[PDB]
Amino acid sequence: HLTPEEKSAVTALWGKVNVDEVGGEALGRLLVVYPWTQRFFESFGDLSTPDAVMGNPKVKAHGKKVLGAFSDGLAHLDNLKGTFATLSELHCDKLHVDPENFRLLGNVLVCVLAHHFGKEFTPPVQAAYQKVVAGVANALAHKYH
Amino acid sequence: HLTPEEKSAVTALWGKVNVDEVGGEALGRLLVVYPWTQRFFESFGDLSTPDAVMGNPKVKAHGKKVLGAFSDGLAHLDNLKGTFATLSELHCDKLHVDPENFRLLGNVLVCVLAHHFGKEFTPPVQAAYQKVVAGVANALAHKYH
Amino acid sequence: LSPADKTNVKAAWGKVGAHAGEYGAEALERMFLSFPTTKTYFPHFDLSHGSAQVKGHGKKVADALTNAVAHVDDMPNALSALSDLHAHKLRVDPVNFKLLSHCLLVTLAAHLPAEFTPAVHASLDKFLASVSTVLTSKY
Amino acid sequence: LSPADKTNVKAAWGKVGAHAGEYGAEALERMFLSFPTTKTYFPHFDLSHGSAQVKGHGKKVADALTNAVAHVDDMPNALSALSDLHAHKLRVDPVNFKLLSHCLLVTLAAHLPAEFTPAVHASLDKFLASVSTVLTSKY
Ligand code: HEM
Ligand code: HEM
Ligand code: HEM
Ligand code: HEM
Repeated sequence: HLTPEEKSAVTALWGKVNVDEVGGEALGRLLVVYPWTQRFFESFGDLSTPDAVMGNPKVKAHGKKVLGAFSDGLAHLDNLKGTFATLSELHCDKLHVDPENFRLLGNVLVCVLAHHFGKEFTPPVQAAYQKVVAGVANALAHKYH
Repeated sequence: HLTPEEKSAVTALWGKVNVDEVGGEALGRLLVVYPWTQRFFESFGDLSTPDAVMGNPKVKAHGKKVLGAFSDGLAHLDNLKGTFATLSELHCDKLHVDPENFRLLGNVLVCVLAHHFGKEFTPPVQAAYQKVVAGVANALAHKYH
Repeated sequence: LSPADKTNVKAAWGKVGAHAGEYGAEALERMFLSFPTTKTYFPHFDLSHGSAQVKGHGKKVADALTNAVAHVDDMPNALSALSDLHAHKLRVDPVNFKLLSHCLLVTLAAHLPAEFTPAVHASLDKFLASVSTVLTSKY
Repeated sequence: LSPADKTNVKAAWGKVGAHAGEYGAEALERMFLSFPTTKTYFPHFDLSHGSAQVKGHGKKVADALTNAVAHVDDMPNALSALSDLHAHKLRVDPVNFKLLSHCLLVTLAAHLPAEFTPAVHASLDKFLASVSTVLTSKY
């Protein structure tokens, strides 16, 4: 549930997001800031230090696919539960990820958008994006309810 | 989300619940164990010590209303989002109760059932009751999502 | 922990006594049935009811909680090896310490009806919250 | 905190300096707009944009954190009075400290992009976690 002037500031800012780098940036920071999430990603290789994680080609690659799911959710903010049905099944039944972790990735994304966009990432813009990342987090966690 | 032997075990035990005293013991325990919750019940009067909380007649009276809401949930397990739509609006838009506290009252209710039934409150029975309380907490949290 | 909470924890745990290992096994069984995501941490265990391994691991969890009661004042240094195992080596998600703490509280409620007052309930929650804080302190 | 952590926090908060109170005020504003449940703790406040009350409180929070960095090794005795205020008298829900810690990170990131490395991000998150634990210690 976004207002017309919220949805227009969310869609406006996203168009300027370097879709290649931000995704890997968001996934790399989660693994470094909350180190328990590394056990889900053992096959990605060396996550021993912050320089090993950020410069890890499989992390950088996997980041594009996460951001690419965030890009599809915006397009369909009126049917997130649907958009994210297949990913809900994957994360909850196959992988067994605690839904507290979905919220942490959403929050780490917000800190990264802030890092790149600076003073253009205004308190009212952030309140609009905090609505999006919660709505994503809930949609992903549906198979647990 | 409850197998046939689950739903029968949940129902069988519920029928033996003292409806006058379990809901007040659960609301009383939420307020003693998690004291920040006491600021939402300021007008219930004296909550200064554990013995004030348990004997406070407004707490006992309101405890019966909470337990009634849960019985109503057990009757409609397939449509909890529809049964608690009005209560979700109260707690989320008017009272501004964080959805984490809904999980804490559900878990405190499970503690109280184990206190009263001892050996009968078996691990498989506990596991059926956890799904229910998770069911109820996610339904009361719907007006946030 | 406040002097009243130390007295309440010692009272309750005194009455558990020689059954601590049994109650530790019941708490692990309750967690695996109620929160089946926690099973991903024990792929090398038989997790069926009455499993020798779960009884075995019940005694290890209980002996560690008894130690923590005898050293309530110096918990960080009593459990420091267990903090390394659970954070560094095992990489246990912090949310899982809250699920086992709840399952212990349900086990004590079911076995100690006379001892499980509101006051004692509150003090045992603070105590298990303190034990979880140390066990996740390398994060 | 670890030796590496202490270094990254002191270095980041050194380069905040005079802007400390301005940054605190922004974090409170980000909190009130993003998480509207937190507005109920301040009924006696003007919570509109560019508010004089929020600017003055901004500086109180900032000054409290500067002391915490300056007493990083004795944090429970550099914040003892504020746990009494937050836990006993105001009954602040523990989720709320995590929401302020997050808005404080979105501010430090928007303003110091060069200093907001992933290792410094990790160090500040552990620091604000430590501050949050001390302020909730009377629960
Ligand atoms: C909150 C938003 C999140 C989104 C949008 C997201 C999205 C995705 C997507 C698109 C895939 C690839 C599916 C495929 O093409 O087959 C995936 C896989 C995966 N995700 Fe997530 N995810 C999220 C959160 C998380 C979190 C919090 C974790 C772990 C802590 C996680 C762990 C994984 C793992 C382990 C895989 C499988 C990768 C592989 O081994 O190939 N995800 N995710
Ligand atoms: C599963 C969890 C819960 C259920 C089923 C529940 C149910 C109810 C019900 C049926 C009412 C009465 C509605 C009415 O009279 O109009 C009520 C009122 C209320 N609830 Fe809850 N509740 C829950 C959790 C919580 C929690 C965690 C809090 C606070 C921490 C809370 C705070 C209140 C307050 C303040 C009222 C209004 C009391 C008054 O009349 O002044 N509730 N709840
Ligand atoms: C109060 C909470 C807890 C206590 C006191 C505790 C205590 C212990 C102890 C004493 C050991 C044995 C150490 C050894 O072999 O020398 C252990 C091992 C272990 N714990 Fe915990 N633990 C707790 C919570 C958890 C939680 C929440 C999980 C996972 C959800 C967990 C997973 C494990 C695992 C996987 C092992 C290793 C098992 C093996 O390989 O044999 N623990 N714990
Ligand atoms: C890192 C976290 C926090 C710090 C360092 C902090 C610090 C402070 C300080 C220094 C004061 C003023 C004490 C004085 O009078 O000298 C204060 C007051 C207050 N804080 Fe916090 N605080 C924090 C988090 C929170 C949060 C999350 C809330 C609520 C959501 C909160 C609510 C309040 C309230 C209501 C007051 C009293 C305002 C008044 O009536 O004068 N605090 N805080």
